Amino acid sequence: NSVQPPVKLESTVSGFKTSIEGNTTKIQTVEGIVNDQGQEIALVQTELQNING
Amino acid sequence: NSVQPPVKLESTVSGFKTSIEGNTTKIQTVEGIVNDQGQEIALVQTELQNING
Repeated sequence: NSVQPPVKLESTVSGFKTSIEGNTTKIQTVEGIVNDQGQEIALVQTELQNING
Repeated sequence: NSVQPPVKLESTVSGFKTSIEGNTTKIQTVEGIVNDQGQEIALVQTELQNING
């Protein structure tokens, strides 16, 4: 087919990409919050080992 | 015509969608558990500070 159309995939591919990049940004926000919560848990376990200690 | 979707893509699009909505539900369950674990860590830090203090 000419160019890159006979194409009905822009809304589905931009939707999947916005939801995959949205899920990757939510995963980076959650990996951020889970590395922060992992540092906060490690500070809360270091505090809880200082508190338990 | 060019209206209803391409050659074959319901299993791949429902597969990607069930895996993207599944990843978004796992991310909403993990954002749920990480907002709950962030509330638990904030409760646990606030408790560790009501405690440290």
